[PDB]
Amino acid sequence: MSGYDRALSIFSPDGHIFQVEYALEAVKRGTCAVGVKGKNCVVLGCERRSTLKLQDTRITPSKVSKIDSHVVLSFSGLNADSRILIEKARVEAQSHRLTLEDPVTVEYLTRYVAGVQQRYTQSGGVRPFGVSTLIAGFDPRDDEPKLYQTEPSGIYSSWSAQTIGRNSKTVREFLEKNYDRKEPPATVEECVKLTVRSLLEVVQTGAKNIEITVVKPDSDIVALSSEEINQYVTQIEQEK
Amino acid sequence: AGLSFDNYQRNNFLAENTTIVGVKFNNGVVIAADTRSTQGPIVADKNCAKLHRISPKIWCAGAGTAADTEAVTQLIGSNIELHSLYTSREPRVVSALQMLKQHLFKYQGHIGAYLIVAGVDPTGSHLFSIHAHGSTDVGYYLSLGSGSLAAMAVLESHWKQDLTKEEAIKLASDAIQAGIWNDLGSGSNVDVCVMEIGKDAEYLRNYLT
Amino acid sequence: MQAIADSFSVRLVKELQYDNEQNLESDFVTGASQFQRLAPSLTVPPIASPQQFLRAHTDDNPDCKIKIAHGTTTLAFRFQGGIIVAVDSRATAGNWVASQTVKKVIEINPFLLGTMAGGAADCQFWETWLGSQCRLHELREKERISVAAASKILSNLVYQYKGAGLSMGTMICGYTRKEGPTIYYVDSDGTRLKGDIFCVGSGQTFAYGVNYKWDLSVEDALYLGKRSILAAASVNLYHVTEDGWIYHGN
Amino acid sequence: MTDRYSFSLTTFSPSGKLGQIDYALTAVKQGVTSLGIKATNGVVIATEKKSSPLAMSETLSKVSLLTPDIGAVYSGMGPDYRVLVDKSRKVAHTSYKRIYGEYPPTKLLVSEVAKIMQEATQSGGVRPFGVSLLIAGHDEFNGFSLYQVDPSGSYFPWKATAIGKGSVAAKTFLEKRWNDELELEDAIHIALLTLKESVEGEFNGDTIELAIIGDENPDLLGYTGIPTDKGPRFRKLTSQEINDRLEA
Amino acid sequence: SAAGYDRHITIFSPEGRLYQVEYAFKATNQTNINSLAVRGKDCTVVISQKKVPDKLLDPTTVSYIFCISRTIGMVVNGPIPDARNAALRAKAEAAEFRYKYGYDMPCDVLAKRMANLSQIYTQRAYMRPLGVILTFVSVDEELGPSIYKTDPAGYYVGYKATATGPKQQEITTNLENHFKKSKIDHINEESWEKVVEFAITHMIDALGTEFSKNDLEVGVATKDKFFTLSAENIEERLVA
Amino acid sequence: SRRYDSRTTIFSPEGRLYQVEYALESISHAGTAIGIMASDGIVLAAERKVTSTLLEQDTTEKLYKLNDKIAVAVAGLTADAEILINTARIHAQNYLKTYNEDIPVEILVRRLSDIKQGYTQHGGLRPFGVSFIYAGYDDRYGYQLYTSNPSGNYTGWKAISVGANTSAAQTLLQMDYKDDMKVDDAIELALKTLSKTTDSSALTYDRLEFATIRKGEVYQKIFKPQEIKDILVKTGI
Amino acid sequence: LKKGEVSLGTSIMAVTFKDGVILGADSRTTTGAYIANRVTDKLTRVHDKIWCCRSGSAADTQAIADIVQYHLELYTSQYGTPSTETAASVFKELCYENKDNLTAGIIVAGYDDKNKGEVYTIPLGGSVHKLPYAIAGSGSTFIYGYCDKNFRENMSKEETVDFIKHSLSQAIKWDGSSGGVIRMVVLTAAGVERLIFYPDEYEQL
Amino acid sequence: TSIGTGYDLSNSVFSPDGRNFQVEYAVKAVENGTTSIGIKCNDGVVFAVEKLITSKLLVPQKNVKIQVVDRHIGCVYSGLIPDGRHLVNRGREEAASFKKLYKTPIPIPAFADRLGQYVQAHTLYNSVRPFGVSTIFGGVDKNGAHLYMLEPSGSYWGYKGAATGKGRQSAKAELEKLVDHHPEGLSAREAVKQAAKIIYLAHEKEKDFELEISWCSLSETNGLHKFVKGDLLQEAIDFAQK
Amino acid sequence: MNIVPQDTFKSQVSTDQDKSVLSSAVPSLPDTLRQQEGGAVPLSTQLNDRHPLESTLKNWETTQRQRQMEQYRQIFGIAEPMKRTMEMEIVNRTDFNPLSTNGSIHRDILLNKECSIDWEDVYPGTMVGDDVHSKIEKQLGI
Repeated sequence: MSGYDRALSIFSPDGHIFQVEYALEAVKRGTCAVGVKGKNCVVLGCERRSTLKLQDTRITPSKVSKIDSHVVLSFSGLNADSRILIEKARVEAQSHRLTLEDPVTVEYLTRYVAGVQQRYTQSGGVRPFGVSTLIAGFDPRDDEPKLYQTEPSGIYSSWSAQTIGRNSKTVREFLEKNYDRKEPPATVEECVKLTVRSLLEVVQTGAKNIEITVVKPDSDIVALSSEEINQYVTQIEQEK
Repeated sequence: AGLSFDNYQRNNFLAENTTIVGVKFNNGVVIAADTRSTQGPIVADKNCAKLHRISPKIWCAGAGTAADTEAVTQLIGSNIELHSLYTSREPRVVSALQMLKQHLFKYQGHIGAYLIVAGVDPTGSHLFSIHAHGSTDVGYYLSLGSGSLAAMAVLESHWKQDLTKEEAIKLASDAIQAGIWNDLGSGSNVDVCVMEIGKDAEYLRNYLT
Repeated sequence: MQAIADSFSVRLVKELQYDNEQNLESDFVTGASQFQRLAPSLTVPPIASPQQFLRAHTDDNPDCKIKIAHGTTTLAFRFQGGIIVAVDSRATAGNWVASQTVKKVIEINPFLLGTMAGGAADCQFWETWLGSQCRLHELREKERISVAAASKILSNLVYQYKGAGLSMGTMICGYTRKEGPTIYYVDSDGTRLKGDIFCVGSGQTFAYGVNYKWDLSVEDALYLGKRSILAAASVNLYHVTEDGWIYHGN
Repeated sequence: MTDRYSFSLTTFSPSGKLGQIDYALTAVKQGVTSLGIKATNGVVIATEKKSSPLAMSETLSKVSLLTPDIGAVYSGMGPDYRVLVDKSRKVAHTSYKRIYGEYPPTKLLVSEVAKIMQEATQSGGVRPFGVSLLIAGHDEFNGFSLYQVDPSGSYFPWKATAIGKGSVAAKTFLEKRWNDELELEDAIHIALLTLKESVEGEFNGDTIELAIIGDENPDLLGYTGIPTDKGPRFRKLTSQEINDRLEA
Repeated sequence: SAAGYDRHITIFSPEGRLYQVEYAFKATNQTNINSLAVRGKDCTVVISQKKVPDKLLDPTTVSYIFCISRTIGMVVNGPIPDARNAALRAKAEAAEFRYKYGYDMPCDVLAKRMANLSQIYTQRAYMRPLGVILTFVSVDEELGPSIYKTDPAGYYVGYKATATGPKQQEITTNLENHFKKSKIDHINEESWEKVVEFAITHMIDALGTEFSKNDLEVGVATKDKFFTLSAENIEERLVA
Repeated sequence: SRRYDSRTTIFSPEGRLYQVEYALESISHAGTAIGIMASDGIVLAAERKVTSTLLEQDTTEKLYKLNDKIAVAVAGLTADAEILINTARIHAQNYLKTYNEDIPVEILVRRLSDIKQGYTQHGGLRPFGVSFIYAGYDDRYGYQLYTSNPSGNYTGWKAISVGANTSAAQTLLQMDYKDDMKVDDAIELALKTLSKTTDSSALTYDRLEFATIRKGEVYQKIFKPQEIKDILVKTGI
Repeated sequence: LKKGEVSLGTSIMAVTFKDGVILGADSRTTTGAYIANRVTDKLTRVHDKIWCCRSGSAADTQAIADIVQYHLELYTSQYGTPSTETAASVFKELCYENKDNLTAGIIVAGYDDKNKGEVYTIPLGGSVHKLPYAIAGSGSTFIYGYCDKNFRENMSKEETVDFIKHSLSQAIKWDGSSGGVIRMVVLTAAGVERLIFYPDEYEQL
Repeated sequence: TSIGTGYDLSNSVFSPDGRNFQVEYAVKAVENGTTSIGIKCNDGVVFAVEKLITSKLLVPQKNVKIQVVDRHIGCVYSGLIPDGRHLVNRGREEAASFKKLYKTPIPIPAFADRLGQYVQAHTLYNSVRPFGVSTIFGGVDKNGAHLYMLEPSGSYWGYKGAATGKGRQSAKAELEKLVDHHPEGLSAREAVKQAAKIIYLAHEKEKDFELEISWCSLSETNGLHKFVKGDLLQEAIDFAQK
Repeated sequence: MNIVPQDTFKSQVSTDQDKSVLSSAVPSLPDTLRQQEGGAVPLSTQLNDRHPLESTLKNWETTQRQRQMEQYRQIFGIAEPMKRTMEMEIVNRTDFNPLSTNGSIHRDILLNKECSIDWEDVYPGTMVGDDVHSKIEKQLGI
């Protein structure tokens, strides 16, 4: 603070930009999102707030959005800004496919999203997106899983397993204790089980508040149903 | 915004593959026209009203591209009504003439409207001719249309400075009648409008039948 | 507000047309920004019909005619060992003496080759520009650009200027790990055609007798290309593999 | 590049209210009273021409014709009303007359004015208008109508209403004096009675402005000859007529 | 005190007022000068008090009366820089009206145009109102002698006669008394010299002080032209 | 909070956006609106904020038709709502012109929500102080009920209320709503919820607006005051 | 220049004399061979003692003259009565800067207390020339010799009137595009005087 | 009060009394400048400036404190040097434009009005500040000799004698005395002597000062602005000393 | 002192001349998908076969305004055009209505078009990029 936190273009005397930190604070209030990549797949898990009694669930949007047939995206933070970011990402994917005949790579799309977020911090008359994103997929004609994290300031990074949002520190500690980079989960089932167990550390109700999405090479994206997630939860509880 | 130029190239590619008079008299002005409307050699309508109202006491009659004439007259009428409301005064014929002249000059003759404008305002009675490219002229008696030569002959035969209202009406009617008889473009009826200083405008539909 | 005052404060500069930044840049008044544009700026006559003007003033005494590339036969084909490109190297003669051999094949980079046809200046300029674009792309993505992307870049570029006067026909040949060997043909009409065998120029029918199989050895493929060029008719040979192009000469 | 934008002049308060709109409403409440009464065969709009004694009353008029069948009055800041009236007269032609060949119905012109007023609250360059408008009109398919438009751009139809300094008492009087069988003359009399309790000084035809939307007036058309050309329905009563009605 | 952002810009106070407009009104009385305007049968007369206490000034260059067009004259109450700004704007407006509509601009229409500009100033945050009061006089070809006044608030109105300045109340009261005695809205005279003499006498009676030839400026509008009298003309008018 | 609530483009140290929260709070001062989706239709009800008998009740402040399949209930500022309603109508007609088909409900809702979200990201714009209840029908999902708020978020519902008495109305709807409900039962439930939650002594016809989207095709019916009186008599209120 | 546009086939004269200047013209406007207006007034007033006559396109010259009159009103609001040279300069700038789109020629006659009567001619193209007298129009070609044989400096008013009348009568006699009455404006220190002469008078000269 | 708190931190703002305090602060800046005077004689103008003695390193002929706008217009200013240079450049541009357009040297009142409008335009918006200079200018035109003084507010007036700077009060008193003692008028050379005397009286000073005198006279310089040569300047200095 | 607009033709062209629709993959080339012009519109086709009156109509009002400013500069001085331009810039700069296209009342007052109507007023007038955020980005230059 100290009068150094009222604009995006103000450096703190110790060299900080406090509005970026405040956007991160806004991100911290969103529901938790987790991304874990195995030997041959990437799994994105999301926490869902408990649905109200009179709330329609047929057409409620999912927390995991398909940017392209090979790239998916999850978010944490302000729900309304995520729609704008997702629309821009889809438009960019189609534009790149039209311009170069080739679908985007995961890193290229991550860089584009980070560029949009960075651009929305370069004016005193605009507000940055209070969203942190996890972008997962596989490069075209390739079999190496890709997982990236993007922040409101426009910084992006590559992770083997990452968590964002509310209570993400506990999930990150659980992943650090229970994940080995040199020996990743060699099957989809192991990766899904690890993701569900990580989400169960902060999710109160349980199976009905967990969403799991699995991405494989060759544009194979599957959204697991509630029955499969319930079976995973029951197996984890029995083994506990 | 404005008139569109879309499909100009497409239309090029596809292509590659009336008697009107105005007469001044000692206390006002009169405008008259015929009622024959044709589409080529075919008579489309035997009773067509060619006298248009820019303002309650300012009237006009046109020739050329009919759609352009109607559109320009209506646009200038809207401008005149707004200006009269803004100034809280009776509109003047000079103002309508200025608006018409500048609008037609802006389009460099591409709006094919040729007008005779008559009117009465607090400054007096006025009669003007307006060309498509933006030139305007003043006169005591004017003719326009394909039958304008016969009407002008009649007007030159029987015009004088001291004309009463009845004499002016008869002279305009005779000019329109000559255009009716001697020109294939005219022929059905005579519409008249008399604008007298200090009185309401009098619109006589089918004065001669 | 004072900028507005300067705009309304005073003739000579207006007549010189140097009040416009583009004119100052083109004459190198304020610096060398003219030589710093990734997309080149092309001058057009400020008239209603630039295309007719150019067509009339180009199709008419001294040596100041626009140079036309050789109409000589060029062949490109693909096999399991890569790509073979063969060009008949008969050099036309004029009022000049060549310092060395004249190349009818443009080396876009150590991995990409292009073939000249139509306007020599158009082919040379735009293939050098394409090489710059490919280098920038590879620096950004930290990976070699695919042949499809480069051919599409050239095709979009020439399509943006379609009908202006450009005349060029080129064959982009390249060997990448993902795509294998690949040959595209791109011309000034905007067409972009992937293919296996291309024969362009006079005598293309005779050279199209390519005995072609996807099991030919490197020596057999070179001999077949040489023989096809000779039947069309020296020959310049290029062998493009995943590690780049190699010039043989024959 | 800090001059490419200007922050909003109208913002929400913690309680959930837009302060500038409330202050514009306060400025409206400090203005001269203006009322409107809707009858079965016409609408009456009335206002007090509060003024210097050396100022000519006829030069400044608070009642304006928008279309030959639509008129309006205001309470609040005069210049804002003048600007809005000019804009409404222009919009009646740009959006309706030059498109359909007809003048707009009352509700659509009211909507256009309301949109113009609303846009002044979503701005970093202007503050909202400080006027409240009463718009009376007639149209073929809806009959007679009376609307009130607020500085926020909200508008509502009324059987009878009043705005300005003495709005509450005038509303009470109109509530106690309105019925669905009222006639235009009765509405004029009720309007005069309601304005009598609001004007403090001289109450004559030189301090009151009245206008009606009633039957067509062929004498105000300015030309004759076309039977289907309807005359204007808006008519502003003269000072002599107001004096005659007051004496009776 | 405005006590807020209204200390600088024209926005509503909690009481519903625009303080910058009222402060411009206060600024209109800086020069401490009174002006009077009266109508004859076929002429209009304006008289402005001239105060030149400094002996180093050139009196001939001190004037608050301007010629706007052939038939329109203007008197300004307030500081001279804003007065000259308004004079140039009014001249341009009159000429543009003549060019656009084909006849000379009436005095009331010009007053309304200037009032609309003042309304722009009152509503725009980044434009300040001019701290002057304008009085246009003419002999309109339709309305005869005409006086109209415009203020910084954007309000304009016409007058039978008018007075502006710190001592305007006494002059207005005297005018009202004279008009009540005569029971007419204009001066019953046939020559503009008599109207000028009457207005001078009215000003002298209202202010309670005697004026010499150098203490006043006189402008007369007839149906042909608007013209300003010189020192000799005013000296001749004083002798009566 | 006074140092972080003067502009819409500044985050608080806790990551909050105070102008958006104030716009959300302003919705509580509006009249209550209720949407109920039954197995064979949708019912929209609303209560006017009328204070005088001089208002023209017969001649439209809470219920609007976006198109022949979609209508809305409004809670908040009327003029901002009218701006957004005109925008939505234009968007629906544009979709019909482009694709020769009626626009799906969710697409229109998402477009309006994106507009309202964008009005929270520019320093020269204040948020729209309105909340919408969308009732529509389409060939993809059938009958649909949505809500959108000033923040730009939208949600799908079976029974929902917005406005002054949202909490109590939602509690009553939770205690009474059933999945297999019919249109008439939905009408009765909406009327009873409005009557219970009203701050007035009685729920008269002149303080109500009613609309129904049903099938014979799909028909929209905006109830006239006489029909409102008839249904009030039938229910027993 | 434009297709189907009204042209100005006139006869224009401007003569400087001892007391001032006189501008004279005919009154005929034709469309091909048909006479569209036989009593047209061609003497255009741009200021109280600054008048002009126009040739070329009628619409272009009318627009230019209106802009010049507006410009002179703006100038008068600032500095008083403009000089004939200033009006000629404005005319020249408007004609020259638009010579690729408008066809216009202007003869300007003015009086002022300093220069005491001046004549300027701006032919097609936009160049300006100051002359003791000037002729223009389609009918001027037939009176080039006669004027050169009959002009004298510092003539009286009556002699100038007679010279203009004779020259314009000959121009009307030989030019089919010229006819009607002869209209003149006399600009001196005394004021502006308008004169008209009828065919039955000048045809007997 | 000379300090308007709450209403002096932005240009183009009215105080509750109707004052613009930024313009007043620019006037305060002007009042601390070097003393400059102008005297209007029978058929011309004379300008006089007091200047501080600088280092010998300055080129004597390239340091002139009296600016020439046009061949018939002389000008001096007190306040901020860059603002004075900017205003003089604008004045030269206006004079050149007028002479090009109307083939005559611009009259002094028209030049004064153009300068005044330009200066006044800088009191309208918060993105600029008023000029911190007061300018005394003058010359000769077809109507005679004219002397004007222009202030930061944009207000200007014609003067018989004008003074600005730190020693403005003493100079104004001397100018008033000179006007009183010469009701008939004054000649150009007598004006030069009196200007030298007034500058000397106003200076009466740390170590030393120099005096610059310029004049434009119909009889003396044929209506052109010229600096006073060695003989006349020495005579004026000697008259001022004794 | 122009009447008919002049210097309307373009003197130079480039593939990146439209900065607002540049491709992110190849910044030297335009983004045809976000152009939303039908996908088959090269820029060169816009240099030929234009209606001769289109340029005159599109630049008419600007030309008249520039002539008026030049006249003010000649007669009144630099300050008058400076002030007119400053007022117009201030009015145009602070108006941002992404959901409307109509001009402001104050702009019409400044342009002396309070009671004037032209065909631009009568006729004032997608899949990708026609939303509020595109207008925000264009307005802010980000």
